Amino acid sequence: GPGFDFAQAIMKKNTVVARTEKGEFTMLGVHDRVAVIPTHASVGETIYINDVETKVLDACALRDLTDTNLEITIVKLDRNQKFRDIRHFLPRYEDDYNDAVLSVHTSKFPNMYIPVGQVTNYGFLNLGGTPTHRILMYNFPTRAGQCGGVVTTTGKVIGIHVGGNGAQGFAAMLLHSYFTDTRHHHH
Ligand SMILES: *[C@@H](CC(=O)OCC)[C@H](C[C@@H]1CCNC1=O)NC(=O)[C@H](CC#C)n1cccc(NC(=O)c2cc(C)on2)c1=O
Ligand code: NA
Ligand code: NA
Ligand code: NA
Ligand code: NA
Ligand code: NA
Ligand code: NA
Ligand code: NA
Ligand code: NA
Ligand code: NA
Ligand code: NA
Repeated sequence: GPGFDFAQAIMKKNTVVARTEKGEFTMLGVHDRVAVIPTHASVGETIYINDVETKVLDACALRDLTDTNLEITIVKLDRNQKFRDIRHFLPRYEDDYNDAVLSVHTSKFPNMYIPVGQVTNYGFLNLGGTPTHRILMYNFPTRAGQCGGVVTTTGKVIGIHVGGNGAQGFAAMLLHSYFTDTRHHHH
């Protein structure tokens, strides 16, 4: 069976509704006041979290050493609540996965779970014309409004949903080394 119980506990405590100029996205909180959102959401200086306008204190659009989009943007928010630290649920390496759950938390869909089946390390994807790397694939007709959706197996948060074409769906990997504590001018 899919890990429905695990997906639920991640959604209860570590998701919020994020709204940018592009619209609403499920947003996974990872630790403290640090969360993720698809890069194509176009995060700016402020963002709405659960319909509350919130200062975006930092935003890092991840790219790899080939200078290629990874479709993950990490944000640091000015909010009073800390997110439960779930970094230990993150995969250390790239991997293929069995029988995963995709979970959405938006205004339209406050609590919804989609078993997407097997998830394979896809690698390169031309995402809406942007070369992208480190992509996970599932053969499932995901749909508009599900970007940012959290992809889990039991015990692991493996990525967030970033696109699809009516036949397959795609998530950007989440790796533990993206959120370890570490001087670097990054803007
Ligand atoms: C999520 C965006 C969203 O939720 O926005 C909230 C405001 C959707 C999810 C897609 C739509 C249909 N099925 C899905 O899983 N993302 C998109 O529509 C993305 C966003 C980006 C970038 N998008 C835009 C343009 C093209 C595509 N798809 C492809 O390029 C593609 C290539 C292959 C193979 O499969 N898809 C896309 O996902
Ligand atoms: Na909107
Ligand atoms: Na950051
Ligand atoms: Na680790
Ligand atoms: Na509504
Ligand atoms: Na192919
Ligand atoms: Na396109
Ligand atoms: Na929609
Ligand atoms: Na296909
Ligand atoms: Na750490
Ligand atoms: Na850590």
